[PDB]
Amino acid sequence: KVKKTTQLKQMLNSKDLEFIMEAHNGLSARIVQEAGFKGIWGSGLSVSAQLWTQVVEVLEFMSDASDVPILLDADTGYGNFNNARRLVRKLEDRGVAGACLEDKLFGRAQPLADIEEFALKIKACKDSQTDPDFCIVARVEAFIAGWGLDEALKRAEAYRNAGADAILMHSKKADPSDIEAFMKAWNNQGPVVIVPTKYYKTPTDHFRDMGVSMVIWANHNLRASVSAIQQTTKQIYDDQSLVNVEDKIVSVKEIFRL
Repeated sequence: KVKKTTQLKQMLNSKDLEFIMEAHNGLSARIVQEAGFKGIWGSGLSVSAQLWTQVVEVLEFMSDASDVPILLDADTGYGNFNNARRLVRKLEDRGVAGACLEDKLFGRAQPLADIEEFALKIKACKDSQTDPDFCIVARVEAFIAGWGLDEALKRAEAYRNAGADAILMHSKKADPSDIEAFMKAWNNQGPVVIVPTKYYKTPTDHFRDMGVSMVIWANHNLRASVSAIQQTTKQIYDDQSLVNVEDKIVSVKEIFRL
């Protein structure tokens, strides 16, 4: 069997556009695996549970419930260098395949982490790893914060030079213009991961043409689940009956299977 860390690293470096899907708990992680996805984006754990110590607990469950690699959407646990190094060790021990760290410190002109400090933090994470294939993805918020292409490129290069296995270049525009500008200036210095949530009408083949390495479908299972629960609860509250929901939900047998 191939270690999950190795599985993720192979995906980040492959010649094809890869895809990972959001999962926010044990059950959704299982569903994402059963669907055929080669990896999971671990995110929305806190909202699901309504909440670092507690977050790591859920991952162990998600990890134990799946065979495919989980890349963690980390936004806590790396406040200083000692914590960042400890975070890598904890995730490694729980079967998590990688962690995505962000330089965001929050929309124009909003602050970002000191470039040297964040690059140094990426390096510390890489030095902390015991599994050579554990992945550290560095997310750049330069475009979102209104700093232009120059700043985005400067940060992507600094983080890749520090050892990041991939750069997650983000943008909140409705079109992929920031990503296109970056890919052109980047000259393929390393794998690039994107989150097309806001520019979702972009044809996916366009990402292939740009040479993007991986696409993350970031929060749709959580959003779908909330919609379904809200609609189902309202329907039953109003009808005081199950007749209008019984045919739109899975059988109890499917639950028994799960």
